[PDB]
Amino acid sequence: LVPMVIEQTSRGERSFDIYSRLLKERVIFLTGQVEDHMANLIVAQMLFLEAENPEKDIYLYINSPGGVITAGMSIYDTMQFIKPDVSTICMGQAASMGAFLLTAGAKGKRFCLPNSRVMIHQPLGGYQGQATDIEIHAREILKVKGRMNELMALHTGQSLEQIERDTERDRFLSAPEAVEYGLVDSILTH
Amino acid sequence: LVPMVIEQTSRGERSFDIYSRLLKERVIFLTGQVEDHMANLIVAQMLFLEAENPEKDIYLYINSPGGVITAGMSIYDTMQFIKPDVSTICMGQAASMGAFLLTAGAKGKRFCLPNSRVMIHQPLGGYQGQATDIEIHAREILKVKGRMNELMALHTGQSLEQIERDTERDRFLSAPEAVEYGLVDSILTHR
Amino acid sequence: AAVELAVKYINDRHLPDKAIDVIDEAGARARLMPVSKRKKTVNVADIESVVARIARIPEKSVSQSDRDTLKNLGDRLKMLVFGQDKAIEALTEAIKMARAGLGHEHKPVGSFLFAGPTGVGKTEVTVQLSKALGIELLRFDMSEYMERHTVSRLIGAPPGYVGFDQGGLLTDAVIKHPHAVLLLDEIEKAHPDVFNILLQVMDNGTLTDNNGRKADFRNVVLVMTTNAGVRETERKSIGLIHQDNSTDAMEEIKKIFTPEFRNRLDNIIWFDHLSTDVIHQVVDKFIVELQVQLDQKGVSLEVSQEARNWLAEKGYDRAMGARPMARVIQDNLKKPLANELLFGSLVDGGQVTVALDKEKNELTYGFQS
Amino acid sequence: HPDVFNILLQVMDNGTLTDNNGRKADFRNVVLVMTTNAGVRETERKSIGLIHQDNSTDAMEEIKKIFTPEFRNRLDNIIWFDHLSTDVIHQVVDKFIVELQVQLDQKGVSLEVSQEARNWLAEKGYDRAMGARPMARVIQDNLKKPLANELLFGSLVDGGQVTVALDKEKNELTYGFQSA
Amino acid sequence: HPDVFNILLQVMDNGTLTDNNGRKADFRNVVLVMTTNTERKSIGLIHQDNSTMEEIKKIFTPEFRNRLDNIIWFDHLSTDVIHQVVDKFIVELQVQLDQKGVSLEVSQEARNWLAEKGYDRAMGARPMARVIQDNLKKPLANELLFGSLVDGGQVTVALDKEKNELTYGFQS
Ligand SMILES: Nc1ncnc2c1ncn2[C@@H]1O[C@H](COP(=O)(O)OP(=O)(O)OP(O)(O)=S)[C@@H](O)[C@H]1O
Ligand SMILES: [Mg+2]
Repeated sequence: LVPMVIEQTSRGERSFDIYSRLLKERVIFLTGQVEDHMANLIVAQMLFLEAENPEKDIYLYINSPGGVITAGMSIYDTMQFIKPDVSTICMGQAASMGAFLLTAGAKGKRFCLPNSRVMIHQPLGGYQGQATDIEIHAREILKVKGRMNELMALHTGQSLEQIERDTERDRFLSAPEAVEYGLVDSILTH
Repeated sequence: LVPMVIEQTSRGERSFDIYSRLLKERVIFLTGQVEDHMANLIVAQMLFLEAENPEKDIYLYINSPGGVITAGMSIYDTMQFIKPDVSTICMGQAASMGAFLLTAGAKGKRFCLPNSRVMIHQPLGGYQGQATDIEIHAREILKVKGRMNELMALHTGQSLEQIERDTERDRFLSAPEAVEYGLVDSILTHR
Repeated sequence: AAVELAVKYINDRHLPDKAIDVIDEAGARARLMPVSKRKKTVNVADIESVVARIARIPEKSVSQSDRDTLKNLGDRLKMLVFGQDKAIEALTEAIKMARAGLGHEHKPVGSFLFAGPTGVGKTEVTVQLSKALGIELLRFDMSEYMERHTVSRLIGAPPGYVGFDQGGLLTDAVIKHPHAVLLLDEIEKAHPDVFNILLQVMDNGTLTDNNGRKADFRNVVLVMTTNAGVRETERKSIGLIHQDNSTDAMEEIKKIFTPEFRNRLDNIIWFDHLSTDVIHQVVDKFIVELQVQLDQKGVSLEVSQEARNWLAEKGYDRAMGARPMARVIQDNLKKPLANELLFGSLVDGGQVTVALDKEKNELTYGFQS
Repeated sequence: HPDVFNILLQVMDNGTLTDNNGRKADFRNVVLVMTTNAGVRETERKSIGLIHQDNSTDAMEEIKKIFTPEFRNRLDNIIWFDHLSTDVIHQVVDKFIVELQVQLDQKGVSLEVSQEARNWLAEKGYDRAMGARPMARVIQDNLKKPLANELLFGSLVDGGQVTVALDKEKNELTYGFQSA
Repeated sequence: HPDVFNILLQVMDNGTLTDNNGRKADFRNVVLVMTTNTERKSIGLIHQDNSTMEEIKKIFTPEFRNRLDNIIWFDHLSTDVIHQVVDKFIVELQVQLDQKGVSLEVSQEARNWLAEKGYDRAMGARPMARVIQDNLKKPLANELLFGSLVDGGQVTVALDKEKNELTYGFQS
């Protein structure tokens, strides 16, 4: 159940869901494992907000533990295309795709909470079967990692060699240390 | 839970969901595995938008990981039958059935985002039973894959032989490669 | 001429009586006419003037003073209503056609629907037209008719009811003022059933009240300003790929108005958003009005060119139009002068001036005596 | 109001209407003609499907839902007016021009319109939904507006033969004014 | 109701209204004043304060606000100001009581309790009038008429900390 909040208007009060009223204020929330339906839902919200206002920033709260990589790419390609800068405020955990989504955020508007934690590791698409088919599948995952790492380094600016070395094994970064690494430009506290 | 997106009109405020609000602008959404029940919904949206404005261009966002082949044919035939040109913008992923719909989009209106992918492969339909039933069933699946190459070749413009050779083993594609391969025409213009 | 003109214009009397009085009224007018012995004969020109007075309608043959006024009617209006030239063109052409004699014998002089963004000058052009032509303006606010049963005041209540004796407003107004301008502001706000009355008004130029009397709308200009246009000015599409939106725009009015009502409209004028250059002219008009009011007391106000440009930009609004300019002109220019005029140097002020300081970012009001 | 339709029932069947004072009217020699617009909207509707549909019967079904059966059962006939075709619209242009000439006859100016110009006017103003009303407006803008400016302030102040034609190169009307 | 706002819009825009009898109501010489502003306690386990530029924009359409000449704002009654407001009632009663011939010895000590009891943050000073109506008027009224203070009277006020009520002293 979602609480219904009335939004005062000159015509009169109209009841709306808590998420609905937040969307009216350019606030979009993200949570749960990334899914095609979930990714497409956040995509429709981004497009509607851009048409409503093409300048005001659209907030994007990421509190997800990671999900399918392919689903996440749709969100990333929709965020870059839209003219308004996305404010990727990380309010909690941020797995591989979680880190990728917040890093895609426009520079100068990315914020992080004091006690948030961003976990970055490599993608895992392990499949078992005939060696012939695995070759193409094996080639594909590296290409996504290379493409993601290339785009990731473009946003952050760190050396590609260092990023792959670190991303080979699971890495945990604190909110203070995250800004040092360049994941988030600033921290929001007050 | 679907978010609500209030709209303003002289008659009053017509509250609507996000999917229905975008549908008023001819933006159809194809999400998840294709199936007999979701295809019926997509074709229904195309028919309604066709009567409203024939001149306007429809927009289909394909973000599906593949589904039953039979359901996909219904969506493709509807798109070609309607006069309005269907613009297929690949978002996130384009599996065999998703790619088929992406190719079906009118020439000059097909676009692919920078990080989207396009995977094509041979049908994986299987049947178990008596040898006589398998023989007739085997003919149908072979006729379907072959039919797919002919229709795909028509839109893409490639030769039947290369498509058949390419589909022998699982293959993936990138966003710029799709334009070269003929699945689409050009990357979506940056705005 | 008398018999034909009377039936064409005089509709409240029968042919033998109305025709005979025209002849009798013409001779009587001729009796006091020979100030210089001009009593030779009564011609057709005299019959047209006497009938024009009985029915209170402009004479058939346009004079040479009425003719001169219609030549520069559009130019005279542009001096007070800047922009929207096509609106003036349609109004001026219709008035010229009806006087020349090419008008519709069973329809009003003009039936023009005005739409567009708020504050673009819809009621001003109508009010200025009435003042320019010396025509009594009949103003009916359609905001008092937000219910289906409000039409009882336009044509009157039926017999046997509380309002039978009082009569209708619109019918009596046109009967008292045969030659007038009809303005229905915010027509869309009115109930959809009020449009049905206007149908016969525009098609046959006749309306019947509860008393059986027929109102003549052939010599009245019907203008119905609406705010529908403001809704489609956004031209925004919720999609990854944008669209022109030209065809959908301006089609909402067809949904709220039956095609019957629109099919009999002479034209559907659209008011474009005020241009930035036009805002400067509007400021000059307001300042001129303030100067005239001040000139009655004897004070003379002078505004620097730089102040006008900054003042216009301060109150420039596309959505709200030039309505905000009234507030900023009152709050900034008029309010400082109120205290001085009542008690101060401006009691008998002369050669007053005003200006602005760029670094200060505010106005500078000076006074002299 | 639909209830008002009931008043006409006795008129169309008994042929008499009684007033407040008890006086009985006689409508035996009265041609009762009622004009309505009921099915125009339903016919304008467009089907939504692969195969299109016919909405000819929708026009009459709407009328049946507005007027009571006891009202329509005593009507002598229900004539369905049909949209004005391009051919009849051409004739309508001639009718309006004839009316314009009668107005112009009083002023003493005789207008002449070339057949080519008439066809051009018909195409510009031919709208099935709006019928013949736009023809008046098209003629009004093209012919009445220039004449009015000239009449009150130019060559046509006095009676003078005027002519109209069409420029094929520019596809626009050409007016010629003669003063005599 | 929104229809009533339209009526006021026509007034502020043209300065005239039309009666249902055909009359014309002249508004060109009327000062139009619109006043805008909860009694129920907070619906929570622990009660909380219910005290309440963008608020007007939300509750009023721009077409109505844009027609206003100037929107005047009124400030919440300060604690210091409240002491001045209660003084007006005491002096008002004094001039009223002067016609009878008595002088109230009341000082700021009495007004201290009356202030908090009379003034409420939400209700404001509306109960203030009722406070004097019963606390200060009713007790004196009975003694003034029984004959003790009819031919001239002297009154006073006494507030005890423990009693937490306003006592009175009568002399003549
Ligand atoms: N084009 C213009 N030229 C001159 N003055 C203008 C113009 N547009 C607006 N104004 C001024 O601003 C006022 C606007 O009020 P109206 O004439 O009623 O027009 P309006 O605000 O468009 O009408 P509504 O509100 O849409 S019925 C005018 O009376 C003028 O004082
Ligand atoms: Mg107005």
